[PDB]
Formats: sequence, structure tokens, C-alpha cells
Amino acid sequence: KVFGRCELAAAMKRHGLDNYRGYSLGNWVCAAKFESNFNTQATNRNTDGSTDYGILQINSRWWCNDGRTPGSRNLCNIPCSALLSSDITASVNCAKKIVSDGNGMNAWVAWRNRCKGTDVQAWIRGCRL
Repeated sequence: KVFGRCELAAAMKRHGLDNYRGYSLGNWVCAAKFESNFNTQATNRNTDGSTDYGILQINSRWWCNDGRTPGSRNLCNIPCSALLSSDITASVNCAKKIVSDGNGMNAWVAWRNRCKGTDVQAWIRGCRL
């Protein structure tokens, strides 16, 4: 599913991401934009042989099982394919664990390099929230 911007903002808010660990909703929407272009089906291989999955490009090195990332953990206890669903529940629940783990949203390279320190509120401007 390719979410609309406000559509995703509303789903993220419903699942409890607005100000989760102090990150305003626009941070999450911005992160999704530059990680996946709001496409739940996005997948991207990493050089280390892990793969990033879904709207927030969650990495199989630590967070989900894809059966082809040796030595990896599955800290969200899910198949990586669950992160590709039109229903973002699994992605959001896993993202909550990730962002709680000490480095916050710096976990997400696209957030650090494209969202952090910018006017992230622009990503929810106009949305009925």
C-alpha cells in the first residue's frame, strides 16, 4: 500500500506514535517519507546482507526474521514480511521498541540525515488530526 501523507499521519497517530518517546508526529511521517516513500512494500538490501522492510525500513540484522540474515536477532519477534502489510500495526509496534532502545530516532539513517533538525511539522500540515 502506498499511503497518502495525511492518511499515514492519521494511522500513525491512531497507533500511538504522536510524541512517542518525545518524537512528534511529523518526525515519524518525515522518517517514513524518506525511508519508504510511504510504500508499505518497500524493501532494500544492505551491504551487510541484512534487508530493510516496510514503511520505516526496519532492519533484519536486529528486529525481524527474514531467514537469510545470519546471526541476526529478531527482537520484535515477527517475520520481516509482517512489516510489508497494508496494516501498519506490526511496523509501528516494532518501531516503538527500536526508538526506545537508547539512540532514539537516530536508528533511522533517513531521519538523521533528512528530518532531524528540520521543520518536520510541515509533514502533517493540513492533515485532520
